[PDB]
Amino acid sequence: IVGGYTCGANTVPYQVSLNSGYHFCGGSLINSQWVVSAAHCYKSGIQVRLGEDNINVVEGNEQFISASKSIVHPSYNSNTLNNDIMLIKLKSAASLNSRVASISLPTSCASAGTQCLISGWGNTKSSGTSYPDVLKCLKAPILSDSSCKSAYPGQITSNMFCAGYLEGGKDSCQGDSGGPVVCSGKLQGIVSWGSGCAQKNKPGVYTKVCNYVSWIKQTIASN
Ligand SMILES: O[C@@H]1[C@@H](O)[C@@H](O)OC[C@H]1O
Ligand SMILES: O[C@@H]1[C@@H](O)[C@H](O)OC[C@H]1O
Ligand SMILES: [Ca+2]
Repeated sequence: IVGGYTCGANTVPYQVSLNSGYHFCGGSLINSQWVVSAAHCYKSGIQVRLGEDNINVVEGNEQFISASKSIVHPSYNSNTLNNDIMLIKLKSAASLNSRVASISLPTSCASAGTQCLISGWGNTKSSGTSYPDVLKCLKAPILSDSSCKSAYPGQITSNMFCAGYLEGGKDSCQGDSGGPVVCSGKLQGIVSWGSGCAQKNKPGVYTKVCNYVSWIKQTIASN
């Protein structure tokens, strides 16, 4: 997260860190046994880390649970990042409490202009590299489809939306991928891609979760 703020420990209780020896992506807890992330975060050997703030210090609210199964969206295209979504099942159910909690799936898509909360442990610099240890937050609006498509000609599908600031300076970034975009208490986006980070006229591009609720629900019901 570039241009954001320190969330505060466990203030984003659905935020998960995906760990393969090191943090490499975010994700979102959607029930006690399932995490939503970006398909481009797929790898083998994922441990899901819940209840994290400082990802380099054991502070006392962590739950570390290995993944039992990963399901990349059937139509994920790694070249275009269309359908950049995957589901991760935990080997055991997380213990849900105030600091570790699921986030609701949307019942409708969010409109341009809605303000959302974006969070992650990604890079905090737009020209340079500094990875934070504690969770960073950014409040950002969803952008219009016309400004999104004009920022990224030929690249925005119906499964994507832009959020952020066309002036630059505030964005998600590398290491935030897979994490949440939450708007009015619903998971509306997944951190997916962008050109650099926090660049002028290059806002963040997010997986449009509302398009996937039927796939998410049926997948969970059968796995
Ligand atoms: O985002 C672009 C993607 O849509 C495709 O065109 O491959 C090149 C990328 O820059
Ligand atoms: O019990 C585990 C604890 O040892 C670790 O510190 O955080 C994750 C928990 O699952
Ligand atoms: Ca920790």
